[PDB]
Amino acid sequence: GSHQEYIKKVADELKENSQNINDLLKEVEKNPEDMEYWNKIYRLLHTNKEIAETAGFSSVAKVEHTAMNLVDKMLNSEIKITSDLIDKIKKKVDMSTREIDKKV
Repeated sequence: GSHQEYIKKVADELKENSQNINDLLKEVEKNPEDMEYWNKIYRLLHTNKEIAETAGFSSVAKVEHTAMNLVDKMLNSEIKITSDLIDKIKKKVDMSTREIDKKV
């Protein structure tokens, strides 16, 4: 039925969690080695990736998958959480909302 309307409602819900991630990135620059922030961001990237994939958004889910992979390795303690790690994620989270405001 109403594709543009469906996607527009889905869109706002995704941008809500993406903005939560942005806040948590500002928190995690103070506490990089802390897993609590990354644990939240990972689940927000996961939820929104599943919904965006099901709804068929521009590239939201693809850009959140690579963001997730960075957060994934940091949770696994594969790296020490670099400012370079956080730096990549910011541009992914930025781009995810750009792919949202495009499919609407």
